[PDB]
Amino acid sequence: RVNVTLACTECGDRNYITTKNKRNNPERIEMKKYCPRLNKYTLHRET
Amino acid sequence: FEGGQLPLFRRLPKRGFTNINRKEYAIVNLDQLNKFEDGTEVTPALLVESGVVKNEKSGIKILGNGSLDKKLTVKAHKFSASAAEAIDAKGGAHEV
Amino acid sequence: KKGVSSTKNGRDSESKRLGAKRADGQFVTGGSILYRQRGTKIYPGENVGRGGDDTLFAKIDGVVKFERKGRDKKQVSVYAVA
RNA sequence: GCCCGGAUAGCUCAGUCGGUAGAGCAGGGGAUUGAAAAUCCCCGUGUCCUUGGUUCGAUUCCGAGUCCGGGCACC
RNA sequence: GCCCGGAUAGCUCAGUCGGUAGAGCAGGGGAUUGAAAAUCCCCGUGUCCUUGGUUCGAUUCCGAGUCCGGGCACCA
RNA sequence: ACAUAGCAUAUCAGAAGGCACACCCGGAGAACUGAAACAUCUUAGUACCCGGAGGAAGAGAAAGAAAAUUCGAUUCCCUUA
RNA sequence: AAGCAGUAAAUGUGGAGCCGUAGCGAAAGCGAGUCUGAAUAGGGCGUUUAGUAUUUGGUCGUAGACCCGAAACCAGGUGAU
RNA sequence: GAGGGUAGCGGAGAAAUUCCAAUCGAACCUGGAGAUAGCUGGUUCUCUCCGAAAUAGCUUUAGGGCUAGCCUCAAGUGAUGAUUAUUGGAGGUAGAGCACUGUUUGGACGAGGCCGAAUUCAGACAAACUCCGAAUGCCAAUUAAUUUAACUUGGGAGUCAGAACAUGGGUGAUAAGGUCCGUGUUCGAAAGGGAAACAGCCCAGACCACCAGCUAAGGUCCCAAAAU
RNA sequence: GCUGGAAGGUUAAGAGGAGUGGUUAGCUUCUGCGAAGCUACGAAUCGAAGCCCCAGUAAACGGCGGCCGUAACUAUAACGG
RNA sequence: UGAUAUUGAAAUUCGGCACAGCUAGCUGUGUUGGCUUUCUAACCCGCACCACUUAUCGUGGUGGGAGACAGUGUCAAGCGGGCAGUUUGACUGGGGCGGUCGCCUCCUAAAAGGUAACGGAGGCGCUCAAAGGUUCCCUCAGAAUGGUUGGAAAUCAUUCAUAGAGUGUAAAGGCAUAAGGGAGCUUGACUGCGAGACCUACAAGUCGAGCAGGGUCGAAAGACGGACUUAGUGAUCCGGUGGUUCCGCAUGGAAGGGCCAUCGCUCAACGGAUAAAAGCUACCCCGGGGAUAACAGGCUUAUCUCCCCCAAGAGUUCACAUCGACGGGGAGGUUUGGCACCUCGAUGUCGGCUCAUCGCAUCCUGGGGCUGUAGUCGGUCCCAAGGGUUGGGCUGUUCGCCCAUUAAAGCGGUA
RNA sequence: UCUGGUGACUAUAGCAAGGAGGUCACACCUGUUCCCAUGCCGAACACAGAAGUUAAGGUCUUUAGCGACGAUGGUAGCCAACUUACGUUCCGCUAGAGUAGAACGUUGCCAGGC
Ligand SMILES: [Mg+2]
Ligand SMILES: [Mg+2]
Ligand SMILES: [Mg+2]
Ligand SMILES: [Mg+2]
Ligand SMILES: [Mg+2]
Ligand SMILES: [Mg+2]
Ligand SMILES: [Mg+2]
Ligand SMILES: [Mg+2]
Ligand SMILES: [Mg+2]
Ligand SMILES: [Mg+2]
Ligand SMILES: [Mg+2]
Ligand SMILES: [Mg+2]
Ligand SMILES: [Mg+2]
Ligand SMILES: [Mg+2]
Ligand SMILES: [Mg+2]
Ligand SMILES: [Mg+2]
Ligand SMILES: [Mg+2]
Ligand SMILES: [Mg+2]
Ligand SMILES: [Mg+2]
Ligand SMILES: [Mg+2]
Ligand SMILES: [Mg+2]
Ligand SMILES: [Mg+2]
Ligand SMILES: [Mg+2]
Ligand SMILES: [Mg+2]
Ligand SMILES: [Mg+2]
Ligand SMILES: [Mg+2]
Ligand SMILES: [Mg+2]
Ligand SMILES: [Mg+2]
Ligand SMILES: [Mg+2]
Ligand SMILES: [Mg+2]
Ligand SMILES: [Mg+2]
Ligand SMILES: [Mg+2]
Ligand SMILES: [Mg+2]
Repeated sequence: RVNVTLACTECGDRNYITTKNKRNNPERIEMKKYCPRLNKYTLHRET
Repeated sequence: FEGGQLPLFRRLPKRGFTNINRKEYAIVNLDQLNKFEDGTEVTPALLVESGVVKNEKSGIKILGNGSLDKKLTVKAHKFSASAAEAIDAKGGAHEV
Repeated sequence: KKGVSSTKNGRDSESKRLGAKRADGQFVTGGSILYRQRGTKIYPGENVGRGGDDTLFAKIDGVVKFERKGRDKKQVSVYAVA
């Protein structure tokens, strides 16, 4: 039930919000979403 | 005072800061020049004492929202982009 | 002068405003709300699209008509023509 | 007329936070030994208070309920 | 949301600074002696918390990790 | 014991007290009240108290203001607001 | 405005200032349009002109602010007949 | 008995909250000081025009306030406001009904080795039961007839203690001049006539004069106008 | 609560000064070191009483239980769990 | 109780740190704190003697005793009702007590919306990397009928099954085009927005066609800016972290601000007074109220006192001489209450003495019926207010029991 | 007209029964090499084909027995009026629900072939 932020790896910032429900996927969570000023789809990492 | 309920100026949030140097150009429009003649100059010693501008804080910008209608010669402080076309339309230099 | 029992519930919800918000015949505009419900009591027809389980709202201009097309179901259409 | 604690081997207590019942006193049958009392084995049935509902499932959560212990008790 | 201590025979503690696991309470079997309790021998399984990496080798050093004890706690 | 405190005579008028305490300058300094309660805050460095002067006291001759070209001791009035 | 002259004449001078002729944005800055925004897309606030000075009314704010009334608090003193 | 001491954040007390200049849970007298008061009482000359509310939301808030609601002048916009006929519509009450979850009393129906266990026929009940389902109200016709409003902006408020009747309801005991909502009327803020007198019921709205006539509600032998 | 105890945890002013930031002398000249100076911060370590810890004290403050069973007719229990 | 000043000398030690040398540990070796003592000039002696002086104060010398401690300042911790300013909510059929305080769903609610009460029923302060998006395909719980195991019912088939199942969560409204159940891929659980509506005091609150940039799924048409809806949350201020084309008080930097994204509150009394808050007054004080109680009027009759129907039964036999189970209908306004209408700018409150006055549902006396009335007594009922209705013990008593009588020791209203 | 494909019509249209045929057009089957695929099995999905069959599906003609629609009259409720404290009447408009009369075994657009 933990809030966690996703990190635009080339963008060099933090932009999104998710809800990683803790022990049902305790690993790192990496998706493909939009990251502006780069206008692409970067991997966003659960940090 | 809404009676214990907190007033309207506690819910709304505050934002901003003013400045320490917020140079306020006395904005003379371009329409006001359509009264005089000979096209000699316009001047921070003259454009005061023809009653047009008074107590210019710093700089007297020529914003353009009238019609020049004369081959006039200016000497202002600094300009606007469209009105600087109107002075060079009919013909006249300056010293920005 | 005896200590009376405690009540249990009270405790109502607030309200929501439901029902029709425009009526048969008049002239509506392309964002307005026709009808709204917590379910599906009125299906949409042509030129009327649903929302999130609520708020049948007109797509484009015109006047409204109510109509049934089954034995129980009812629908709403808007015809722009005049 | 009001809020809680609960009825847990025949006796006394235990967990009893929905899949998940324990001890000791008692009883019975052996052994002891002149005969009983001690003393030592081996055993069992509990009741999870009446009853319905959230029930994959209630000893376990609500309340239609009996009884009693803790405070009620106001000018 | 933060820094440490660690899960070391069934119970309690010990070293556990990479080659290098110990005690006592408990349990079982003998002996005692009318019968138990003491009392005396002889024994065993530890767990070095889940898991990966620096690994000639990790109970031992990092951290992906569960639980609890010591401080957090500021002028929202 | 050397001198000092101490002690004895002679001159001097310096002080003390009072003031309109109205105005001023330093020492010391509350609470009622407002915040719709109240403790930081504010009523306020206000009233009471005490000390020293004046016809006026205090300030004062830049270790200043300023940013352009600089002008210039302090006080007070109007605007900056 | 203050000041300076003047039957404590309400009139002469004084243009330091204030408001208005242009807004938008937190700000740099931009300008009849800016602002957010990748956008000339769409929006919010503007543009097309009337403000100004004095005064008679109505009402607000700060002062005790329609009058009359409390127990009660804090200073500074007078009282053991 | 005569002298003397202890003074308010204090003094004295064989302790009672007793005593301290006819007193005291903290004396008196000035000054801050016209303390504050969401609380009572009071507010002075006349006449014309129009004239409400006692509710909603939120509050250390329930007898106070702020905003919306209802009145008032001043400007505007100016057919948008009101009823009525016509058509088209939204929704599930009164009523009805047992197909639905539930409650029921009767008949035959099966379901062990002398009284009971699914279904079927004939009947009933319901705010949280509806296969049905009206009267009225309610929004809209670029609809037609009649009348007088409506809305936008800007100055000035007052109300946020309501009451009885007539009906739909909850609570109460189909009890109240009870309390709490809907919806109308009147009183509040309305005098007259009738109900013996009587704010709330029944007629009807007072600009003033007159020794004039018809009529409403109630009445007509007498008190007391009118038919023994 | 009060007295007595001395080791350990827990602390404050103060003493210490490992380091991190800002700045430019010089400098690759685009590109971070920064010596030194001056400044903003500050680490382990040391630093008592208290509180934890142990023992004593009731003419100190305070406290001084329930439930079942049994007797040569019944009754209740000297007694037992 | 510590630090540091006034505040000086000497020694013993026990240290950490900077170096050398050797076997992690010791010698010298220098910084460098402490720790015990030991002196003596500061300081203190309500410490004896002498002078000012004839004097218990005081000043000065002399001898003694303590001694770098104390006493004093400055800064820092813990103690601290001894003393001070203060807070201690509201709703409420009067108040404390009990329970409540915001959101979600029904009903009451009177066929639009709205609509209260301490009216009736239930929940929430989240959960899900797939239970979200897309493209395809499938239809249920049950009722029978038989079939290794037998739950009555854990799988298998066949047939009749309109939704009687299921939808992560409580209820209503929906769904069999599925919005239910599987299977393949993937992140639209995007960025910048938004014509116009609904609701509304405000702040908030939801619904949005379409527009650009980048996609996912699909053959394509199209769908997708979270889960069938409606709950699952908290203004401002202040602070933290990540960016920033922005300001940065001579100029250049920094420190600090502002924007944009985000975290910290059971502030749960949920529009949150503050960063931080509990009780008793019978010693009471002021301002107010019948808006709001106790006593007494008033309205009502649940209880209460009297009648009354119906008739099973008891009375050896007979329902009605007397008694009346189960059930119903009313009068009175004396008890216990309910409501808050008058009174808080005072309407004095229980018993008893004094003095009465009025009803009749009658206690005695007068008149009758009926008796399961031999007579004398007695039961029960009708008409009747003219008159009578006792002395003592007990407790404040009312009430009550008890003693001795009498023709009887009536029940009530009259604030 | 009739058979088929796609529309609209509230099941008046559908189920329930019963009789009739052919496959010129749907089916039934013949298989799985390929297109594709069954958490398995080509029954289904798809593909390749045409010897058989009208029994079945679908088509057509009867049956109102199952559901469904459904009038005229009534009665309850009810806006307005009147009278009255009665679980009320009385007068004037709208007017169901159930139940009976019954209608009903579909209708109609457009395509390609008879
Ligand atoms: Mg005396
Ligand atoms: Mg006392
Ligand atoms: Mg005395
Ligand atoms: Mg006063
Ligand atoms: Mg004052
Ligand atoms: Mg009028
Ligand atoms: Mg009904
Ligand atoms: Mg009803
Ligand atoms: Mg009534
Ligand atoms: Mg009303
Ligand atoms: Mg009126
Ligand atoms: Mg009269
Ligand atoms: Mg008369
Ligand atoms: Mg350093
Ligand atoms: Mg001396
Ligand atoms: Mg106190
Ligand atoms: Mg209250
Ligand atoms: Mg109460
Ligand atoms: Mg409604
Ligand atoms: Mg600078
Ligand atoms: Mg500077
Ligand atoms: Mg007393
Ligand atoms: Mg009373
Ligand atoms: Mg009665
Ligand atoms: Mg009474
Ligand atoms: Mg009332
Ligand atoms: Mg009064
Ligand atoms: Mg009076
Ligand atoms: Mg009195
Ligand atoms: Mg009588
Ligand atoms: Mg009498
Ligand atoms: Mg006696
Ligand atoms: Mg096959």
